[PDB]
Amino acid sequence: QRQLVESGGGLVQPGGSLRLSCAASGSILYFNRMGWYRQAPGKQRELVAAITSGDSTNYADPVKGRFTISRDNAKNTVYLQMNSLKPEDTAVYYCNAKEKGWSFSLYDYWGQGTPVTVVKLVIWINGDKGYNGLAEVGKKFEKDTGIKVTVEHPDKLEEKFPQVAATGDGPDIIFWAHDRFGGYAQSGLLAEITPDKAFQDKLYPFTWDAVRYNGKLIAYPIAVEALSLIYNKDLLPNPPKTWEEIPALDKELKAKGKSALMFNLQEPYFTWPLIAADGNAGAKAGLTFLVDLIKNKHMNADTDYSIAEAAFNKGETAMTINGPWAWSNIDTSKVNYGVTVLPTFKGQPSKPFVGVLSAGINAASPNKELAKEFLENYLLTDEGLEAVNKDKPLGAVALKSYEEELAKDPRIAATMENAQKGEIMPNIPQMSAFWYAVRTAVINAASGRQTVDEALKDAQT
Ligand SMILES: OC[C@H]1O[C@H](O[C@H]2[C@H](O)[C@@H](O)[C@@H](O)O[C@@H]2CO)[C@H](O)[C@@H](O)[C@@H]1O
Repeated sequence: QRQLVESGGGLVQPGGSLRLSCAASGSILYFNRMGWYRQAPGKQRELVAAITSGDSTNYADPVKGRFTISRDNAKNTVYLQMNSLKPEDTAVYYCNAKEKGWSFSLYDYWGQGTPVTVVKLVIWINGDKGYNGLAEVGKKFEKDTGIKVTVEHPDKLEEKFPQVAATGDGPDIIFWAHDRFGGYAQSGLLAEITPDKAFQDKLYPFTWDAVRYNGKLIAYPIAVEALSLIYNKDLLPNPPKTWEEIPALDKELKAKGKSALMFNLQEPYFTWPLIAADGNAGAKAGLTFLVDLIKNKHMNADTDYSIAEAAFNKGETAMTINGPWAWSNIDTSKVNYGVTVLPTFKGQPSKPFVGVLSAGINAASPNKELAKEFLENYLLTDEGLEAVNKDKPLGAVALKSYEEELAKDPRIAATMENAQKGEIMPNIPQMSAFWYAVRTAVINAASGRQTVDEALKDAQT
């Protein structure tokens, strides 16, 4: 009898290629039509290509321009050269042949089927982090498996993820501080994390608590993040221990064509430590001081991450407020820098919010088990976290094995100092609305629109 046998089905990276081949146990000359049909999980049969005895070739609009149906009557084989592959292609590919009998009737013949998988691992992490290093981990993953690991860093990913991941595909794995994850968990945008005891035991038990919402693990903890006072040792050997002595220092420095302190005033995460130093009466005190700095022309009105960073690295400002991630760019520059305790306000310390960098798996992802493999066996390893850390520092890693190395770093000590003086952010769904309320409040008071008393009024509502 006549039997069709398909081959060439495997795993590939989008943009890659695959040659399917279907050999018959009889001459193709006898066939009228030969063609390729595909079936994806839970869907109807979809013709992709066909070739008639008359040498005419037809294709479906999705594959048109990308796929070519070929035939070799010597080898008694029909081919499907699939170029520039996409995730929509992923399906079981079947070979079909039609034969007119001697009489009026015809015969349809089918094959076993050949599986084609187009898989890409996509990761969303912020641009201020070590995406290049995260890619080096992803490159080792592809060597040991065959899956592509692209690393993306889009603007406003914290508020682009819940919109795109809900409707569209978005990323497989999302990287952000633990505070944003409760809102994703409530909305149903994250898969429940199920790590075995042995993996679980590799990380500090306090770190796991930050990535827990209603008794379910919603992410993998990576590292603890806290803002510190970054200062130029040459321009300022004995930096301010108090916030209230910065105006004096600024007067001194402005005479020599230099600023005292430049940091991101737009993002409320950077201004919150000063606001929360005393506490309400504490928020009113802390903000009024911040307002007086802009009013006394000590700080610029629209001071953002880029002009603050650049100014410090250039050697224009004596101080800056930033996280572990910012250190590598300073090292690149020729600035003898120091990382230390944040200045105190009204005697009491400035309480910076503490973030736990965490990796979560998107609920609407087909690569949930592949991402778990990447996160556990490749990223959350000594070797894996090292790679990320040499690009842009992670801070105080969640890995137990890294304690000695963390403790040997003076900047980590300063980070941990500030983290103890601060507090970990609750993961709750209301954090988004809270942060927005503070973001507006600080900008309005900074520019000169709303009063300090009226800012806390609108923010408490
Ligand atoms: O600015 C408010 C913003 O702050 C925090 O985001 C930090 C993030 O945690 C850090 O890793 C760093 O990259 O900067 C961000 C602020 O610029 C909160 O995690 C976030 O929810 C909040 O929107």
